[PDB]
Amino acid sequence: IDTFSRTGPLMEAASYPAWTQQLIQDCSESKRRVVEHELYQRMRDNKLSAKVMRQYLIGGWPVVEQFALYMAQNLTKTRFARHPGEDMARRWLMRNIRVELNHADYWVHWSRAHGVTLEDLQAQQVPPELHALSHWCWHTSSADSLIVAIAATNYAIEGATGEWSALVCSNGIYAAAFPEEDRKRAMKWLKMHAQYDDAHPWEALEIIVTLAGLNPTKALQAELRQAICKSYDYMYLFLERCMQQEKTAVTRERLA
Amino acid sequence: IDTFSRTGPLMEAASYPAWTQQLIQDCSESKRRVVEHELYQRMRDNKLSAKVMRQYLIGGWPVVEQFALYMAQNLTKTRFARHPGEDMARRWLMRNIRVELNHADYWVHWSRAHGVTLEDLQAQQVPPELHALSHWCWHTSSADSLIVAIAATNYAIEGATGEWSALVCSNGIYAAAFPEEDRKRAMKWLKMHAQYDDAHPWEALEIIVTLAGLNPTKALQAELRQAICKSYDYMYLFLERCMQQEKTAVTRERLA
Ligand SMILES: CCCCCCCCC[C@@H](O)CC(=O)O
Ligand SMILES: CCCCCCCCC[C@@H](O)CC(=O)O
Ligand SMILES: [O-][O-]
Ligand SMILES: [O-][O-]
Ligand SMILES: [Fe+3]
Ligand SMILES: [Fe+3]
Repeated sequence: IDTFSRTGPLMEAASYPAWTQQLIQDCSESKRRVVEHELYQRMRDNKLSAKVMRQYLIGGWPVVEQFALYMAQNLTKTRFARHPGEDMARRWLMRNIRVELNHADYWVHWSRAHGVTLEDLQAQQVPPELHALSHWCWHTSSADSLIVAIAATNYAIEGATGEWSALVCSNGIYAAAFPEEDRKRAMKWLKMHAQYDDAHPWEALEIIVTLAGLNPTKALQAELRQAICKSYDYMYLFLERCMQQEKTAVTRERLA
Repeated sequence: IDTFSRTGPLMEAASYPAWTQQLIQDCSESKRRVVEHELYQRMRDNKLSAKVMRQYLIGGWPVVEQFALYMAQNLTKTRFARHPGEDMARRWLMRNIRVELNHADYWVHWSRAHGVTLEDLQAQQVPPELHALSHWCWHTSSADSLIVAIAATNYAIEGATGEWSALVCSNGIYAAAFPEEDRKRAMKWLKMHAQYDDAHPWEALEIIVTLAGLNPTKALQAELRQAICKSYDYMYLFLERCMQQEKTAVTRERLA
């Protein structure tokens, strides 16, 4: 019947089939270059220029603002009792849409701590490299199967985001640099996403595996791999463009 | 600025503008003939034929199964901070999608207590009069503005459903007719919807009023009125067809 049911711990690759473990391996370099990106090492250390911090916060906003909408669009593809993976997806999406309730508000507060206003967020004056991620996310959510779109969003983006947010928070410098009275409100978005035991991406993976089963086609596996790597690669494109702006901003002041 | 902010209690028509009070009045007969329908008086009294009870449970299923999907489709139309009514709608829909988590399961349990299996539900062998409501709900959710689709679903259908479910539960006969060991599980869907102080439709109305403001166009008001009455009128069409089947079923046995 090719039916998957997890036996081992949620948050261990070994609890999933060989093909899923292969998928993780095949996407690992694409993931690594995002979650260990120089931009995040610099942000961790409070080094980023005002220009780049502003571009980061504005550029990230559409994905943040629309994240529960990707989930909604995926929920719209599901039907009750059509497949055990589909029931799992339905329930999870209905629970996790609520989880995001205040997250866009937190991003607005984070932004305001760097002088980025709601008007700035809404204006979206940033380079096109920074918007590609949002366009991909809407396209997959709109047009692809649930399994692929969930892989692109709740697995790839949320998983990477747990890790980069943890890296930003990892040594206390960034947080301690905010004045005490501003810090809790400024840091809230980061703190909500940086939490060592984030079951969310593993829960997403479990849904994907249940949908796909023990023996998915090579074609389906390639579709998943390409969607996951596309999400990472658009995060990488965003980060590379920000670092080009960083090097210019910092060099200008060094030479002045 | 035409901005609406409620001062009075949530669940009183007088807390809303004159146009909203007019809207309620204009839709009142359409509503009444559903919420006081003979079919529900009979169901209350455990009188309905097996044939009709089965048709009711199968026919209602698509709307039940898809209800959180209508909400999802409406959430997809919203954007952060574009309008105060839209922020209200976004937050409410994100909270209330979760509320429906188990409701389709409860309907399956209610159905099974009348010998209607999941297979029966999925097969959807009922007259077309019974499916019209589901087609309307998807069409408005897919194609209409948020305000109109919310009016059609969370206001009209959920409001009427609070009232008809309360009527079915109102004298204890229907519930007491189930064997004790089966009763809690059979009655759960009804009980969850029959609760005297159901703020859900009033919350929906508040969102609609906030979206529309103090002085909506006559055209927008007519769109709301026609959408709300269409939802009621499709419930009425469903109920009228069921009662035609009831009269035939009962008459056949009376004459036998
Ligand atoms: C370079 C990446 C910038 C985009 C990050 C988007 C993270 C989305 C996280 C998701 O949980 C929604 C949210 O809470 O903001
Ligand atoms: C004649 C009406 C039959 C359709 C009733 C649909 C009621 C939908 C209620 C909504 O809360 C979803 C649910 O919980 O089943
Ligand atoms: O996603 O938090
Ligand atoms: O809707 O409960
Ligand atoms: Fe989030
Ligand atoms: Fe419900």
